[PDB]
Amino acid sequence: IVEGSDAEIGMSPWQVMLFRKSPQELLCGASLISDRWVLTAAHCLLYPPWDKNFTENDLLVRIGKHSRTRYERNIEKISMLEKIYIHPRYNWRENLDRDIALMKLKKPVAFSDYIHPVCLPDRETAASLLQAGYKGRVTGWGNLKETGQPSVLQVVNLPIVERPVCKDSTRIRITDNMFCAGYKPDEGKRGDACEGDSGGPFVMKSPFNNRWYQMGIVSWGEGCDRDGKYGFYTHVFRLKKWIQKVIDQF
Amino acid sequence: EADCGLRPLFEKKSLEDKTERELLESYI
Amino acid sequence: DFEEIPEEYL
Ligand SMILES: *[C@@H]1O[C@H](CO)[C@@H](O)[C@H](O)[C@H]1NC(C)=O
Ligand SMILES: NC(=O)c1ccc(O)cc1
Ligand code: NA
Ligand code: NA
Repeated sequence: IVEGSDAEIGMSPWQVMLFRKSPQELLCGASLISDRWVLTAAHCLLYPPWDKNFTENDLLVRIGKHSRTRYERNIEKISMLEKIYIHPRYNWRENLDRDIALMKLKKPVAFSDYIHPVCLPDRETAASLLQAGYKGRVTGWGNLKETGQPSVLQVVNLPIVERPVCKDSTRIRITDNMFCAGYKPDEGKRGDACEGDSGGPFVMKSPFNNRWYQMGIVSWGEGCDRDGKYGFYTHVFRLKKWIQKVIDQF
Repeated sequence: EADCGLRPLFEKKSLEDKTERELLESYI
Repeated sequence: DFEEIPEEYL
């Protein structure tokens, strides 16, 4: 996260770290949506242009964390993966359309003060809150600058951007399964996700019921925190029917 | 899922985090 | 860079 701040303890209890077993390293962010299911970006697991194709046994998820590098004894919980599910129309060949994946844990994780699931949006919450200017929150342990790494989880609040501005900021083809967020050059304030934050959550706190909803998944950006560029996020609600199909069948 | 999105150390105890008000103020 | 995690998880 660029131009963010340290999270408070328990501020993002749905935060998940995707961790490579060997070499032991941060791979991506992710989020806890139930005691057995974790949501992330498909490109965190499958990206053939970079020879990336992780299997369940390659990875662990670390839940309840605050420190990036420490083993947080008696606080974090480490879970093995039972199965990975990639969206069948995830477009890794072009523009990361439908950049979404689910991971089922081998055993349920115990909730605690530090471990708790986020809500997924309904149609009405999405329609009400996914408006230009409305702010969401992005969290992660990724790099602090494009060109270094945090001691603890970072948090930044960023406004959703009008779709024509998103489209006009890039040569990439933007789809309805993406939205973009970030400040404009003339707005003064700054902030973005960066490398290592992909797969983590963009959340909004509903003013109707005071619950946190995951509206986006950190998907892609051109650099980090560049003037005139924006971060792009998977539109969780648009893909929720797939999410529910996977959870219902498996 | 019944309790989703309600943080033990914040909403469950009626404590606010340091920047959630920024989000609320943007929901105009 | 990362602290070793317990062997049980590997
Ligand atoms: C990813 O790896 C799995 C397991 O080897 C394989 O079945 C699948 O076809 C691979 N996907 C791509 C896009 O190469
Ligand atoms: N490098 C990344 O994974 C990344 C993703 C989203 C951004 O907004 C910026 C960077
Ligand atoms: Na364009
Ligand atoms: Na920018």
